[PDB]
Amino acid sequence: SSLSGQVAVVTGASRGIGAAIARKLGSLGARVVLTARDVEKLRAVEREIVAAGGEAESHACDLSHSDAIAAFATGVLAAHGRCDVLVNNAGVGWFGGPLHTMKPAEWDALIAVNLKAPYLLLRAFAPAMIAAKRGHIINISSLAGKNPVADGAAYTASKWGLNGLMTSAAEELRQHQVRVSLVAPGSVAIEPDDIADVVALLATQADQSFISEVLVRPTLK
Amino acid sequence: SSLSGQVAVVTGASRGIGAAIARKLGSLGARVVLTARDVEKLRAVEREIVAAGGEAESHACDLSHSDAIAAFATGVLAAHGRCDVLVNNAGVGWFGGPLHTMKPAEWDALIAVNLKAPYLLLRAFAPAMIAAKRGHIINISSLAGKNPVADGAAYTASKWGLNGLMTSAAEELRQHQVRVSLVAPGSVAIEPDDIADVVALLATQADQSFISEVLVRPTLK
Amino acid sequence: SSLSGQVAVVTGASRGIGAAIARKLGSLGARVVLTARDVEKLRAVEREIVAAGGEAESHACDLSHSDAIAAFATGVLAAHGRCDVLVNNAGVGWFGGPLHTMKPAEWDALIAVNLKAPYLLLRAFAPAMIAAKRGHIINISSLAGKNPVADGAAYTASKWGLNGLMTSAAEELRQHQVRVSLVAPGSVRAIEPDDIADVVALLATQADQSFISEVLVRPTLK
Amino acid sequence: SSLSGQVAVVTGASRGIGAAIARKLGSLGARVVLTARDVEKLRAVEREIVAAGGEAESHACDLSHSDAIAAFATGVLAAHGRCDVLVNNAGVGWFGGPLHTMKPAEWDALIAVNLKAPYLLLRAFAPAMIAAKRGHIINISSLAGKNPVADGAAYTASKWGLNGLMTSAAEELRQHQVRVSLVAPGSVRAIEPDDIADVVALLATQADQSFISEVLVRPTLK
Repeated sequence: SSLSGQVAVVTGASRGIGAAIARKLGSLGARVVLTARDVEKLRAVEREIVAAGGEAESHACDLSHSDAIAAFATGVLAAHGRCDVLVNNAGVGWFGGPLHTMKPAEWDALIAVNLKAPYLLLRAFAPAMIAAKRGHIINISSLAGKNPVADGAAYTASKWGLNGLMTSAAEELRQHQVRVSLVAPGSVAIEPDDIADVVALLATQADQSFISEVLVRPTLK
Repeated sequence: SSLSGQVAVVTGASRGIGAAIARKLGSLGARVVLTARDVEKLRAVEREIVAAGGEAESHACDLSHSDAIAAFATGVLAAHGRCDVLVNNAGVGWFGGPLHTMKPAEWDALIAVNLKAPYLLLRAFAPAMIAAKRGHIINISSLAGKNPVADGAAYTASKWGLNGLMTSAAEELRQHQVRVSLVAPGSVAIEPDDIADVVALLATQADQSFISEVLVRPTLK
Repeated sequence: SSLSGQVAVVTGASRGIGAAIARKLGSLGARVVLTARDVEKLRAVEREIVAAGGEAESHACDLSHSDAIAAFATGVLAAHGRCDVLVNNAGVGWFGGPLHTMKPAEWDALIAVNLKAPYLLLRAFAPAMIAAKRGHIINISSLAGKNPVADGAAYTASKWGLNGLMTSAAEELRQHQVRVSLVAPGSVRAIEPDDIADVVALLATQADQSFISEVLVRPTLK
Repeated sequence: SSLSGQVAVVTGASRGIGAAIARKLGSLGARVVLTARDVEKLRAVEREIVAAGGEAESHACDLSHSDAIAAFATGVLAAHGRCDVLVNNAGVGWFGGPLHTMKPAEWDALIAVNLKAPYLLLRAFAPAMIAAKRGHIINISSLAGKNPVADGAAYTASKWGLNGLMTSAAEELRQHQVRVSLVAPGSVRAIEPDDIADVVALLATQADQSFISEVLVRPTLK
């Protein structure tokens, strides 16, 4: 198998894109560490991966708590000694209305998960990737830094912010042979498996190859 | 005078771009409400504005505290009944090293000022601008959403995030005749007065005119 | 006023944005050299400039030919010896269908005007601006380089192309005190000709030290 | 392997990226139609493809002429009846000086190859792809649309132009199951030809449902 002997951490793995990425990496032989808030929705996906012949485990982790993320990483690295693929996929939305109508607590909840947690996760897993001189950090971004979403202002800030965050970290980590990439829409409707296929393509590149960004347009009809 | 009878709030007004924007708007007749952390550096600038014949006042405000920002806005609107120009200029930097080396508390301090405070300020002053169907919110962004800064990853995230935030809020507010604009570098070295001149140009547009973004390249030699 | 004794070239100056930019520049005291395919469409705008007490001449310039652009600039320089303000405003459209149905002759007509003419104009006037150590070249772009127009593929290319062409020339000419700028829309989704004319006014009359390189404009407030 | 019984056109296929893309596509079982100004520079690459047991033909195509591109595509279609993979890879450079010193003939040579040829090629092969309800058009772009090259102004225009041209054509052709894509650099600041060839391989062999529209590549890990 392409990813046999590897460990893959997928956030927001309970449904949709996250679930599909989990199954895909599991089918290639990676041991998939699934995380989300709801353990029960995770277990369905854990069972499917195992049923089809792969390895998977489930961990509740509240991504808005820094200590919780450090506890989660410490457990994963203590149990398996490595993380080959970190997929930043967990995301929240807020589309209630204009930015002045957004409460600070709603701002905090959205930025904590969409922007701060991918930084915390990279901070928790990158030092191990550096020491091993290998690994992928792959970020699912639902906006390409181009068009604002009226009534989704904080949301937009978090995605363009993620893009700038991870584009910068890519220049920092490449000297240690660690690869940070971005997956984003190339239009403006995408089947989860297509994004899963892109992540699989990223995680199985030749050693020297460094694809930094893939833009995907809606599945054909 | 072009801005006579108007109130202009300028954040980070104690030195450089902020100071220069303060003096410029003061010279056009605006009453300038200066804010920063250090009251003493503010007073020098307050004295210059008054010395040259304008009106100005100084207020310490810690932009990383939401309540402090609401207290500050409440005072300004209670004292003058209006805010015609809000300039988001206060900014912090962090260029210590790669993103995994950045401490969460340093992340928090940078994002609180560069990204959350401009949202809090818009939230505190926009409702008054909406009710009056007029006003400018002008954001000084030191990056145009284009090039990452290695070793300034959080910093980059905060500027691209600001851009997406304010581009979205511009679509929301325009229906109430309130105008959100962005000033940013167009290259890659800029004299503070040139940025001050751009802000003055934004604050004095024809009613109907909506310049949303100005890119500025280094002062000529 | 501000631009007294300057000459401003303005292409596609017979209506809309070009017309307004013409009127706005003349009203600030610049002599407005106007351009269009046909000299008769220009008379109306030339009249409004004079009537308000500014100077204005009219030339037929076919922007699809180099020779034509060369002869046109030669004349302007022989007559006045300077060009202070070159406004690349003329453009064509093509939205007939998908790219593969577009014929080479249509491609050529669109690219010649939208992408090649602004270069030729810059080439013909930049020497005088460089020698004089001052000048503005201002470009009106209907696309900001972000979103594609389906069934306007060549049109899209010509605009993103223009943005790249003039962003680069701007770096080349800074050293000579010549300022190249762009004006483009600020949203994907409606803009009053005067809003643009005002922005152009603003660029044409900046402080010498300052260099505004791009201005994005959103639809006029209603 | 993956591409058995397909035909892949590859322009500028005599060395570097084009050479590698050629080898990589042949090794997956596609018949590789190679292009260059001169048919002799192609023999080496054609030999490597056959030697490894793939098929490959060589044509001299002068991309600066429409007729030439038309005659070239006509031949390929008469000979095989399909083009599965069109790789727009050939390009020229010009970095002689600032835009105003660039002569119209040099402008024309650069634009004809960099911007007009990819359109002409797409126009000549898209009809067959549309009829067949499958096909890839893959474009190699050396600029991502963000940063200007001072003293490479026309070059810059041709690349940002290409990005806009092909982003638009991609929207036009989705409905017919034809997939247009871009490959470009991921940093302002050095990339192994095989990295590109691999990405092209990846695009050429996607699932039918999927549509990757752009791939950015950073310099090869050292």
